[PDB]
Amino acid sequence: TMGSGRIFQIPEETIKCQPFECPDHFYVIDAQDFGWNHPQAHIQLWWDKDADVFYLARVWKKSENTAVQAWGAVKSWANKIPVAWPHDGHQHEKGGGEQLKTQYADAGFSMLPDHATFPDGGNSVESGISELRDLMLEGRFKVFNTCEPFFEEFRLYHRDENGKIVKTNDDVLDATRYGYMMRRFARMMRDIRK
Ligand SMILES: [Mg+2]
Ligand SMILES: [Mg+2]
Repeated sequence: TMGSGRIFQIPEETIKCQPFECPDHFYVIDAQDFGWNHPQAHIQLWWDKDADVFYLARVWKKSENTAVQAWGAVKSWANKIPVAWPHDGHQHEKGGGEQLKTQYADAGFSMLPDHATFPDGGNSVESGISELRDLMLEGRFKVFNTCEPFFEEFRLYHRDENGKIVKTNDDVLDATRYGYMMRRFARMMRDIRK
């Protein structure tokens, strides 16, 4: 049921924090996981580069919404923030990552030019999960207590009987991971418009 075990064996309360207003010197980045039948997710991550601490500050998750509807639901916080997004092509062909990113850009999101990668061009999920777990354990990854869809997924994220990530209920998790991977594109809060 939880396979060979949960991926993040960390008490939720250790990574949960009270919401606060973003300081001018924090960096801000958004991320998107695409989805129609599956939920899509749009998240916002704050990065204190001085303390090197990450805050998952905003989360929106919803099935069967268009890009126009997503923008209407999150534009209050998503406006002008660069957006990381997945998909180097293949999902039984047709318009995957790049065509969907266009629909989202047209809807008003500041979509980043390229799909989410680490600095070296890689996109390993395993690598992202390891780095995120380290941050959690070191007290350097926090989630606002108002971002409940993160915790819902966090609780269920597990590996199958052979040790592979079971890729379900992981839209907010994926988005969070994309924002983290692309953190070099995060913009300083005071330079946004402030
Ligand atoms: Mg789909
Ligand atoms: Mg998904």
